[PDB]
Amino acid sequence: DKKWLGTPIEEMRRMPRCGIRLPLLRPSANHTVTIRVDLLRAGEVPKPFPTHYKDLWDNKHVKMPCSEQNLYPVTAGSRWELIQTALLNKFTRPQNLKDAILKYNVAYSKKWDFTALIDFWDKVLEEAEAQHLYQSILPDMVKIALCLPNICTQPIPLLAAAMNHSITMSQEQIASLLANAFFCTFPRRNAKMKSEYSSYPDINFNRLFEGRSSRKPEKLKTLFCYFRRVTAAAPTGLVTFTRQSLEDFPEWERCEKPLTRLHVTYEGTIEENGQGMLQVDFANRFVGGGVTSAGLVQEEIRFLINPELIISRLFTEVLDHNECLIITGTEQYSEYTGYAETYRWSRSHEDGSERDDWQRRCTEIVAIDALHFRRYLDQFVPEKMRRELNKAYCGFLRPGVSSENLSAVATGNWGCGAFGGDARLKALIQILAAAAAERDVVYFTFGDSELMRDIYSMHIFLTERKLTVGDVYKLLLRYYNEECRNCSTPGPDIKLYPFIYHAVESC
Ligand SMILES: CCCCCCCCNc1nc2c(N)ncnc2n1[C@@H]1O[C@H](COP(=O)(O)OP(=O)(O)OC[C@H]2[NH2+]C[C@H](O)[C@@H]2O)[C@@H](O)[C@H]1O
Repeated sequence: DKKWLGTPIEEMRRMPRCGIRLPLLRPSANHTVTIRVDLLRAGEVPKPFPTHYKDLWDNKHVKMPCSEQNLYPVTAGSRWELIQTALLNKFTRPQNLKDAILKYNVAYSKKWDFTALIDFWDKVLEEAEAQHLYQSILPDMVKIALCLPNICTQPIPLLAAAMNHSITMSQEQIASLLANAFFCTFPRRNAKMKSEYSSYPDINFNRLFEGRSSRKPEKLKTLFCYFRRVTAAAPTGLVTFTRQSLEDFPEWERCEKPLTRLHVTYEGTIEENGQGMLQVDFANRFVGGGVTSAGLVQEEIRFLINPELIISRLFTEVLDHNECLIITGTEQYSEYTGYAETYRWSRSHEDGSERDDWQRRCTEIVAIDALHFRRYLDQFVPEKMRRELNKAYCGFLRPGVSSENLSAVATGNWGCGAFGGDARLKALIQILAAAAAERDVVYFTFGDSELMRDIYSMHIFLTERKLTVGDVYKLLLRYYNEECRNCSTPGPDIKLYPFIYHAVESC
């Protein structure tokens, strides 16, 4: 049994070498840029634009902690002044940090549990580690947090439902915002019964501090690795966050495009072995999943090792069936082993990725959320197959870019862990989406050698027989009709790939 099958990975397209020449970075109606584009220079910390803080406190922008409209009933007082007073105290014990955060979150005094924070500090860290945390890391995090109005001078628009919009901000700007999120300073993002931001993911880090899960220390180690690095030396690059909503979806049954190339392998991971490729994040509709709470699978691990991803939660509304989020430029700061209960922070990572002409690391991640299936047969219903095709296709498609300038898609068992999908069906769905979007596929089966062989055999069978995307989708519709629709038992009598082979061969 070979470690990989299909097209050699060397034959696949990769960034930035496959990339078209970037246009000049400029703000426009569909592109927010929070730095001085005229002053952007390699190895220099970007200058925020505008020079001085400008506030927008409304339903289309982020509500900044430093806003003069961020008030707290005392008579109205200034929450930002309160944050400053609370955080500029010295911490020598974890209760100090609890008490600090709670001074400007009084309504949550009884609801927010800090057991994981207290245990990390007192019961996991060695004396010298804790001392480095409270004497150096935390005070530095406080200072970049409180620099917010000097760093994030431009209002940040919400990437709201149905918007086709990008935000390009500096890694420094992201570091300052994430320090705020750590100290739980973002207003209107806390109430269980909130309305305005009920359609947005959590941003404040309070649920990282609750409970006694053995994985919280590992999450905190991964994040403090990030925070120690970005507060000790300011990062110099940019990161772009793009919401993409597609209106026109293919008529899959009539699609005449042929399948594209496949490399499939049971070794390697998306994040290590997909350099220069469109990397898939197996997302929740609320991007980043439980990264700021208990979650610790594929999405949350990526969000932790590349923490600049987390800030997407500040401004990215829940994804609808036709939408995705594309993040370009995030930097890897940590290495890890395992997942969930076996997840461990391994060590600090020195990202060696090149930067593009906008000083973004050459790393493009798309968050596409699969459906969470409670019953196995649910996923074969045509509207659910069509839904998955269209989600993957929106994630893969780059309107107005030629195929020769599209990197391969680096993906894997999307939706087939926590979300209960079938890997063989999802693989074919992704192969069809990629084909329609004119991209090759690099599939990581994550240890499953038999799945690698099965995907390869099917793809080569379909390719050799010259079946189009439409031809293959029609075969999915036949499997649903003959084996799933009138099936009363929990599983179908015949499996999908055997069915396809028999259906094609016998005609
Ligand atoms: C193989 C079965 C057990 C492994 C589970 C470990 C979690 C990580 N999975 C993972 N990391 C990968 C990587 N580095 N490169 C390539 N493939 C990777 N995988 C594979 O992906 C499958 C699905 O992972 P999962 O995270 O459960 O994805 P979804 O089923 O889409 O779950 C979505 C929800 N999870 C959190 C997110 O926010 C959503 O709420 C896994 O089985 C595993 O083969």
